[PDB]
Amino acid sequence: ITGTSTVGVGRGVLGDQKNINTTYSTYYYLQDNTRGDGIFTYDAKYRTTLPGSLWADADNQFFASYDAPAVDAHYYAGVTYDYYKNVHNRLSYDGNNAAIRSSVHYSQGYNNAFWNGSEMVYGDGDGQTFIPLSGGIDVVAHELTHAVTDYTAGLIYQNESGAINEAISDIFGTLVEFYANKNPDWEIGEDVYTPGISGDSLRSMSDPAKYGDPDHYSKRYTGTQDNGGVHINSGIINKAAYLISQGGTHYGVSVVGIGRDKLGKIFYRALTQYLTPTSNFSQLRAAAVQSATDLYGSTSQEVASVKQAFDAVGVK
Ligand SMILES: CCCCC[C@H](S)C(=O)N[C@@H](Cc1ccccc1)C(=O)N[C@@H](C)C(=O)O
Ligand SMILES: [Ca+2]
Ligand SMILES: [Ca+2]
Ligand SMILES: [Ca+2]
Ligand SMILES: [Ca+2]
Ligand SMILES: [Zn+2]
Repeated sequence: ITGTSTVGVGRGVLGDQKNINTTYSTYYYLQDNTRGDGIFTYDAKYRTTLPGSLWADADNQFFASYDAPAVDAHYYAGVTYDYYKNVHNRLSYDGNNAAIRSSVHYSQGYNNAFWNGSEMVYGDGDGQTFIPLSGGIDVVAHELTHAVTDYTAGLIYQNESGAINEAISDIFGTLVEFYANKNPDWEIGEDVYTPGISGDSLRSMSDPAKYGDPDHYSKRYTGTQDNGGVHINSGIINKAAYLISQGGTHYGVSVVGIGRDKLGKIFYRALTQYLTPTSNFSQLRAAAVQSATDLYGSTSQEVASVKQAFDAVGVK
């Protein structure tokens, strides 16, 4: 919409107050003109037609319960955009400031969120398993990272390339969470998962097994469920990333951590320069090793840690 850029105020899913960039033209719209070609948030109104209506509000104040998921989706998309721009020098998901669109209130009691190849979509959850999914910054960052992957590696969403695709989204979803410094951790979905249970999460990068996911290649899922286990086998790569960054001993193999910033640098380089649509775990290892070499030299500790971490999870 064409209008005047302004700043509204609202309350997110978790009840936190935050300012949001809006656009004024009769109504105040959830349209952020300060980042690239814009961030647009839509109301799917409990239906499945996308994107729905660009979010319109009469007074630029978003404190209604219906508003919460929109506020967070809009706000976190902005934070995610800043992360990629500031940390990786990437302008939006396509690298050329493509408009970022998100739709909230998708369907009824929908326990998921996803990138559909064109935009991000967020369900409200059923109130038991999940609350509105945009309330989690690792969720929002996970979805937008899928867009980055679409325009770079193009990892096919099935089997090993699919598990890599998922892991990259969890890895960057986590790095964005640390970046915003929003009670950061190496857990996935803790802010919106199971409102009745404290201390849990959907997945864990530090200890995937905690939630039944493999933490070693020998325990990989080989069936056809979940597109060949894309949300299951991602645990193997998530664990490796966690080890590269934080260090630790896993299955008797010791890894010296090199930190989050270097983890992000290595993986971003692998994703954008070396990964292809059909890359498997073994190729991811080679890509990560090559990236760390380009950035830190063949005899660097960084290259050594990447090797140890993949050895620890059994990926040669
Ligand atoms: C319906 C199609 C779903 C395809 C997969 C989407 S990208 C996805 O992975 N969504 C995330 C949402 C998420 C992200 C981070 C934290 C919590 C929840 C996801 O992991 N969904 C799980 C529930 C799944 O699809 O198995
Ligand atoms: Ca209002
Ligand atoms: Ca957290
Ligand atoms: Ca988290
Ligand atoms: Ca919970
Ligand atoms: Zn995903």
